[PDB]
Amino acid sequence: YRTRLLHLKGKKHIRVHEVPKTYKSLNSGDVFVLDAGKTVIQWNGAKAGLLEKVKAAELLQAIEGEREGIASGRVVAEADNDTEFFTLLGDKGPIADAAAGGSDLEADKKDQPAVLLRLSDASGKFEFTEVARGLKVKRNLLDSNDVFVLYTGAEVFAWVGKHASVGEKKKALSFAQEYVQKAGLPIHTPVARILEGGENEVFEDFFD
Ligand SMILES: [Ca+2]
Ligand SMILES: [Ca+2]
Ligand SMILES: [Ca+2]
Ligand SMILES: [Cl-]
Repeated sequence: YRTRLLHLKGKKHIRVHEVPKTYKSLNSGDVFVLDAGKTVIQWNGAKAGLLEKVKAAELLQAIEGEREGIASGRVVAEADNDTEFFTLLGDKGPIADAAAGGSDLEADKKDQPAVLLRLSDASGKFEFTEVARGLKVKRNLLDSNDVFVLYTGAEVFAWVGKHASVGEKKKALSFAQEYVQKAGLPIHTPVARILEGGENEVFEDFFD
């Protein structure tokens, strides 16, 4: 499994990015989730905000629920200097302070990486179209008649509506993989194909 470091940040809402897997990505003002497959560790900065902790905790619960006991989750404080955390991280050193991470208020306003797209072959050809971005990605945009691709800031989901066409159902995953390339995201950005009606905890977690 490819271990990934996730960075959660904000004041009124929380956005998540994949950041380079090193202690240099950390900062004491935010919350990070180290996803090592069977081990998942939430790291709370000494100056982490309540909401950042809450949404990281929700991500852990969703990852746990979706991996069905294969993965265990654990929270550590920055002051704990958790040794398993830094071992899985692969390095250790001084942690940048909160100010070095930038303002949470600016992040709310400037950094909204979510993207929602629709894949539809209703016209007779495949059309792959951006529908909304940032905070305007709302669950009500999903339509059982088509396929939808959601980039959360940390993962790409290909959501297959129950009434998607035969072509939409077959090509859903490949359009979502192609999005990672054309959008210039990290090559190993996780991509998952999911069905309408599934638990889809991590996908559902994005909207609350
Ligand atoms: Ca913060
Ligand atoms: Ca359709
Ligand atoms: Ca949530
Ligand atoms: Cl601030």
